[PDB]
Amino acid sequence: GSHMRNVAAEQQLRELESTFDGRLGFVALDTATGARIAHRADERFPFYSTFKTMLSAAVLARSAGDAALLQRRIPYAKRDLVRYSPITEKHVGAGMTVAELCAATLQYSDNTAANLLIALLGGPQAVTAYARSIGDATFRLDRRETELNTAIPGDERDTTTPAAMAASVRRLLVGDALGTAQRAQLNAWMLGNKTGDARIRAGVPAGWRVADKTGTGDYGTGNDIGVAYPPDRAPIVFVVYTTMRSRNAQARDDVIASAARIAARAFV
Repeated sequence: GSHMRNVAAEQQLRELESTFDGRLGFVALDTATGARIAHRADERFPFYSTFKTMLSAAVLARSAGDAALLQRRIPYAKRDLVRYSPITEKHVGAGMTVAELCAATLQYSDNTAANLLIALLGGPQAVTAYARSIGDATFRLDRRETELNTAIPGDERDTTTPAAMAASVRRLLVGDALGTAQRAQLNAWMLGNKTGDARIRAGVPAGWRVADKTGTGDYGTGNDIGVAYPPDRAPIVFVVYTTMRSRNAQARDDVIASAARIAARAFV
């Protein structure tokens, strides 16, 4: 890569942002060099379900000191279910194990699973505290699902910046934030995500493996974060936040995929 190619990529991101009503917040980091491609990197965006990566990391960190935590079963009832709970709705009554809840919240974006894990940790502020412990001074989790999706202009609740989330994703999936085994489990869960096939994954070359977590608020909104593992080069961190409200899902997904494609072009 080169600085000149990264500058061209940033111009291409400004051009991409001009094709929709709204803002694009983008960081890609080439871990081979630390080179960064950035656009609105220090502006806050609603994170939506992308916080579930930080939540699951906090659970995994606790599990390193409690060998049974991931196998603990959490009961819950129909009245606990919030909207968008495709896995937890199947197991009302005796409930699911902590590991199963992490897998469901990461791979299917299950909202009740996230709420149960937030409660396990002691409330949303425990996720913020975990973010601080890994060096993220920006992330803040203030509410539960689904109230954290309100995305009110100027409201900093339940937001982060592209730069802070990219740094945290790097530390969690590629770096030293977690212990070996927990870093690996977080990668394994996010590699198996089922909700992101049209987002970052759609913008990277065939043969790259992607560990991602999507976020979607109201209809037509969304984002995606993760790490791509090229087959023979170093991992690349991708963070794509937006404030768009698109006409349909594919229009929004095309923007996210295009943003990833711009950075992949610069780093190959």
